[PDB]
Amino acid sequence: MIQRTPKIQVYSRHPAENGKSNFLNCYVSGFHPSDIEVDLLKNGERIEKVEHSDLSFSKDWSFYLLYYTEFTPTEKDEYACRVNHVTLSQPKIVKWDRDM
Amino acid sequence: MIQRTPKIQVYSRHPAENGKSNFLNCYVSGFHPSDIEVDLLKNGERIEKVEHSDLSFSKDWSFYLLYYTEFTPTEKDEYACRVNHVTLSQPKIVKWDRDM
Amino acid sequence: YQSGLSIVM
Amino acid sequence: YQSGLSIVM
Amino acid sequence: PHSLRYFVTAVSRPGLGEPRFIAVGYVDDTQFVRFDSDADNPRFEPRAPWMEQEGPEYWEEQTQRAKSDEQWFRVSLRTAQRYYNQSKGGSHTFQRMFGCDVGSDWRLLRGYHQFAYDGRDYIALNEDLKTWTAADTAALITRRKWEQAGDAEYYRAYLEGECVEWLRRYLELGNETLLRTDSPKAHVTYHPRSQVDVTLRCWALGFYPADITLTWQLNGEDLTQDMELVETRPAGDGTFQKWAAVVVPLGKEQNYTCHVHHKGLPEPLTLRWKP
Amino acid sequence: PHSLRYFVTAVSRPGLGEPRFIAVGYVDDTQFVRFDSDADNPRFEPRAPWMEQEGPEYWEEQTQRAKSDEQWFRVSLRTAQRYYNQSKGGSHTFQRMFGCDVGSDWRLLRGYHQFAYDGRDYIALNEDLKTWTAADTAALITRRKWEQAGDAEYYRAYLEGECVEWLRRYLELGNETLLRTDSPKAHVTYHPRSQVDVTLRCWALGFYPADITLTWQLNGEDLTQDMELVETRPAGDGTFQKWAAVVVPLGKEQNYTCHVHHKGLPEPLTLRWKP
Repeated sequence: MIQRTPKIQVYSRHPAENGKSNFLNCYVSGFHPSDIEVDLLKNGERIEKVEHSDLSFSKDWSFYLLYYTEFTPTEKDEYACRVNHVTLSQPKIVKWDRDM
Repeated sequence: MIQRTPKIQVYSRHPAENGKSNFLNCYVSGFHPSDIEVDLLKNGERIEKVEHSDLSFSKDWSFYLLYYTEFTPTEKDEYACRVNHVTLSQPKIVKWDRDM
Repeated sequence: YQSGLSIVM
Repeated sequence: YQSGLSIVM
Repeated sequence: PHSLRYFVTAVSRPGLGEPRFIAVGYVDDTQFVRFDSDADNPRFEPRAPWMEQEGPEYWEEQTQRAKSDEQWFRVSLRTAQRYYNQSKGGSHTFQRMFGCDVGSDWRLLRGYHQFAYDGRDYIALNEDLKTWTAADTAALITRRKWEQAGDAEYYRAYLEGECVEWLRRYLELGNETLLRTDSPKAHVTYHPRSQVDVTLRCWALGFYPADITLTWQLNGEDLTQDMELVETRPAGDGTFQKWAAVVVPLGKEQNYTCHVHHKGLPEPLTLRWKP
Repeated sequence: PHSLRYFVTAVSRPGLGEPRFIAVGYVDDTQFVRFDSDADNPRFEPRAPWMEQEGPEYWEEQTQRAKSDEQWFRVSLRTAQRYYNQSKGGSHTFQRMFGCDVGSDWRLLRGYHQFAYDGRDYIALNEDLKTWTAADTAALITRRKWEQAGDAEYYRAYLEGECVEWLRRYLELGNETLLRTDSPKAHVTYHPRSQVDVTLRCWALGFYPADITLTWQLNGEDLTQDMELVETRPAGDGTFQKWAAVVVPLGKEQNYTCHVHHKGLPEPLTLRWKP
């Protein structure tokens, strides 16, 4: 029973510009087992209708998933990704950085 | 003194969709002398603020220019390019075709 | 797609 | 850029 | 080269139902089919537009082959849960990756047939398509069982035949998109971590295929020992993003250069920071 | 390979003012500088964003060379009109194209210095960069003068030195965009021209560099005898569009395939119509 904690990347599909509709992405990868909880947060609350990709794995067998929603970046709204996995004692919250 | 009549192409920057802002392009090429009159027409009258590229010529010494303006395509509005050259007896009006 | 033949054991 | 030297004639 | 790949995951859920079975199909870095056992109607489905043209014969055959493989994994999970003497309640994962790679000539380069149990290597078909590699004692029995039965020839026939023929066909159907390249949009960003040092981050954006090379060439043509490289990530529009970062002294930004290698780029990009 | 090119147009306007003098600079298929005599302040101006980094000493030297060349064409127009016994009232055009091409190594491949009078070839420097080719009797006089004066050595020294040196530098300044390729986004459109035939149009859109090959090839015809091919045209965002059309009998559209060759595509596109 290998246990791999998930890498978490929160980023936008296109360069973020205020008032232009875009996609907020949370990419979780390199984790085992497949069971994972991923949520997208706007100002601390939960964005509805967040799609996710079909489960797949890397060459090393570690799974990867892409979670995405449409959002409009602005100066005052704060976006984060909250992930819980068997490896994490508590859910990990990763804020979105537009330079990362 | 070579005199070459201009080829005229009227087209959009991106695939035309009703209500979606786009760029109307008139490309005149293969003409000599350089002196040329190019206008963009919406419903037969003349669109103001039509930009054009800096004059240059192809590898056969024939000049080319691009004239462009921002427009929103719709079915009822008809867009054309009006070109006048020493070679043309009268100004040539080329209608915009969305499959060309 | 291709289905498996022999089982693992 | 390079400017011309001799004239055509 | 081009690749046709299937990533198959079977995860048992004791007390909640039959094992979850998921199969995803990829051509190169583009996904064209999906099968999930828990779907409202479980069948192979197109996830690329060029796949919408296939007639009813294609989808039913794919679904049938998927349903047979689902039952195969239901048995193999149980067998694997029994050989290891694992508790019946425990959830366990069986993973299978199989496919083929075709070359310039569009003829097979390598065939893949590999399995992992609980996230670790179990059994893998070698590049010869005749022998198996066993990770543990359990796989050595599977290796001996599959050797006597002749499973390698059963898989070789698919990898060398149906796989390549359908790989070539998929490339024909989606040629206008699969054969496109998107050159990376690359730039260097400057973030001053301190007053002693600055962070230079080299970006690669909107590129397809996913494979790319990002390298920091400090001073001469010497790459870097300490560079942060994030995993290549999907933008969600069919293109990928990657970035590489180094921490450098303030005022020394102009010594560092970022290099980008891609299928879209006939020549590699060389990028430098100027404040 | 990469190219640096300047396109110079001088048009006399007797009775309306001094000759219009226009010089446009291109790196590959991207325009980076312009000089136009009719601007309110005539000076070299950047026409690419990566050129806004250049200090005044670059712009002042470029503008002076442009102003120097303007007097050259003002004299040369007068010299030509008098030799040809042309009417003083008549407007006449002098065109000059000069630049350099560099190879894989970014060393000079070919140097260009060519002139056209009234839209016809006049005199051109040969590939040796030492001798001239004269189009007419007048150019043979220009050639004897330029041979004795040693003008070829004056131009070759630039083409072999500053031209290549500045091409590599321009490639450094605009590297992240100039070295990119955008593969064409290609599709086939079906328009039924008559009740007997249909026109198939193969589009290639948003591609850079400008060079592309579009062919409709029936049954393997290398190309098509009756096919409408439009000139490659600028989209205005730095990318180009082209299309190729054929008129084919109804019901045989699927025999025809469109092939696309571009710098972005390692493998050619093959496009077919699917309704």
